Amino acid sequence: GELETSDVVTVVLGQDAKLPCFYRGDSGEQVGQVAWARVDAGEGAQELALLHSKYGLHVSPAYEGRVEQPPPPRNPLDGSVLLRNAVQADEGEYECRVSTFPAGSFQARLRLRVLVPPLPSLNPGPALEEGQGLTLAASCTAEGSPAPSVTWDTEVKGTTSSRSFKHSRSAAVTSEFHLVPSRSMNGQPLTCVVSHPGLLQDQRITHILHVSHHH
Amino acid sequence: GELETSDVVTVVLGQDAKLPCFYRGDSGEQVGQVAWARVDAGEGAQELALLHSKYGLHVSPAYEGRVEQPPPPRNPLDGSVLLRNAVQADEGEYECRVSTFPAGSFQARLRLRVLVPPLPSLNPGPALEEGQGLTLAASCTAEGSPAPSVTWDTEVKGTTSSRSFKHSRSAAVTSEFHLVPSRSMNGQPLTCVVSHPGLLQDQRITHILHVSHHH
Repeated sequence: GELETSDVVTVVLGQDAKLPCFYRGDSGEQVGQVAWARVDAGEGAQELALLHSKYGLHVSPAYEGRVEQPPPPRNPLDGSVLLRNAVQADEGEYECRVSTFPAGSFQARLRLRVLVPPLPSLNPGPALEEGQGLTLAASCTAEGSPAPSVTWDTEVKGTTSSRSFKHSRSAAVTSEFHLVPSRSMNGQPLTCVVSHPGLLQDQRITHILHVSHHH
Repeated sequence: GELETSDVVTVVLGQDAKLPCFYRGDSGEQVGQVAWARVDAGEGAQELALLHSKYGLHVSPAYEGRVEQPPPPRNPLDGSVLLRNAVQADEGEYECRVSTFPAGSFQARLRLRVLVPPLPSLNPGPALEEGQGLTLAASCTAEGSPAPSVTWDTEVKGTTSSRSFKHSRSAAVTSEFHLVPSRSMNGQPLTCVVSHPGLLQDQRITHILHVSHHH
């Protein structure tokens, strides 16, 4: 008669997170009350909600109006809750404590993973003239968690370098195309293609290159 | 509508400890379930018992047959328990968590103090002869928690020194009487009088001094 729960739950930003906690008990045992706390290492523990065999769900003031029980019918032995509109601030571990009879109490943890897709930018390099050698065409910047994958799709010949800075809860990566300007390159599209887990369609933003004759 | 509890409970060894936890709620609020854990700093937390609005008291396997609810009638809002036969191993702090509606949950701590009275010994010094100068009459040793207070009650003239070693959970104190032997001191009682908080009658054990003539 043990305690079923997920190992790590994954949502994309803005989706509702369903936190699993179902005590798969046999014919002679009931649950008394299920408490959901947030394992906060050093930031105390942040109580989400507790739900009681009789008196229902009491959602905590912090998550007031954010937590609710899954639509019925629900097994009376199930203490799962839904965290509405998941946000980056919710990443981390969560304790599901349950008190059962005649078994005793149990607890299970789970880690919640919030994917945040990027909102990329492209920024053109200097005015490109048919004269000069290797220079900046454009650079393309995407921050998200996990770190997005930024590449270039184009016809023209060129070299890239990139950088990838880990920030507190995400990672910004930037890439940049380099090329020797050629008038043959004018009006030709250079497009930046970013990919992310939280993105079912890879994002693509396009720059139309310009080059002028040596003057 | 707050949560009444004692600040620190005190029992003498072998007595039953009553741990107070009574939610003095007003007309619109009930308790769902009350959990008693032991605040164990680094030794996890040792769950005592939890008692549920419907399903009763579930006492934890560690304290199996040691914990029970106070004789009825008991206010249904009261979660107090009795720890039967208090022992030194029980000294420390205890968390009383309660889950209330529509209030929310509360918790209160208390520190349990177990007084252990001493079982003193007296050990005679060397054979005391009318000849010698300052020497050992006897020494008297008492260990308890808190540290007992050992003194001497007698007719004869003498000096004492004592030592007092703190041990892990108690303190042993020893005292010793000193005197210049005199035949006038033979058959005369030297008695060691120890006092303790956990002792309503001060303990007294008596030694009958001997001294023999220079030979």
